[PDB]
Amino acid sequence: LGEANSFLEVLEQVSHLAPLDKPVLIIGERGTGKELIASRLHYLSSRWQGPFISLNCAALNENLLDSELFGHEKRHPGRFERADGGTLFLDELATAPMMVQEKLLRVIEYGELERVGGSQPLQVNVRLVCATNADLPAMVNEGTFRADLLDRLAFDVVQLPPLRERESDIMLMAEYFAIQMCREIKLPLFPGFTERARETLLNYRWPGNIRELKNVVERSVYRHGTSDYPLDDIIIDPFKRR
Repeated sequence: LGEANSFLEVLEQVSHLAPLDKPVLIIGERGTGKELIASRLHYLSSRWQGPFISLNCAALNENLLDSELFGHEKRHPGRFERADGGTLFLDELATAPMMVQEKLLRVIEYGELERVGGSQPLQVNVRLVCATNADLPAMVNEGTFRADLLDRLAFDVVQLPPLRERESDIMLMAEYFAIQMCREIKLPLFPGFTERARETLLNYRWPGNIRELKNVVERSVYRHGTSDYPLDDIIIDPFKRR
């Protein structure tokens, strides 16, 4: 979400990339909306009526990631199969082991999964979107990411700006989230943010970006719990005994 110029530029970029069949790499921090951008690419493409499938590479160990992406065998179809005719979004790409990476490059270059057991190779037709916040070029240098894979995945790159670089959007989205929380708890009006609250909001780095902002603001509104005076206490850390 948001209206900072750097974010509008991302939306404009997405509008031009979506119609292509080429892979897209999204670089962004947690809570910047990577999967929502991936979804947007899908729905603005010619594949929009096909499936949108997502997988977080970081969540699974090596053998389970391999099975989940490429399938195993009557059969457990993998995510490439499930995304046939549509788009597959792979999050936390940097965590894919080197074996998975080489297999993925093959799927990209040849357009088919390999198969054992008398079964013919499975043909797939999938538009790929990946995301990470790693420095992939730095990983190539270290030997932890495949140069050949990154020589192909990154047809183009969509860089999502962290919230701390979109200070205009911080107060805009904070207001939006505060209003929704007021509705949820049945306060008549959002009474505003004090200048001390605004300083707290604008000074904080938001490592968790929009997701974190929404959480902080919702909690803060709930703890404040009144429309009679402006919200002064922004509860960044729920573990503090405030």
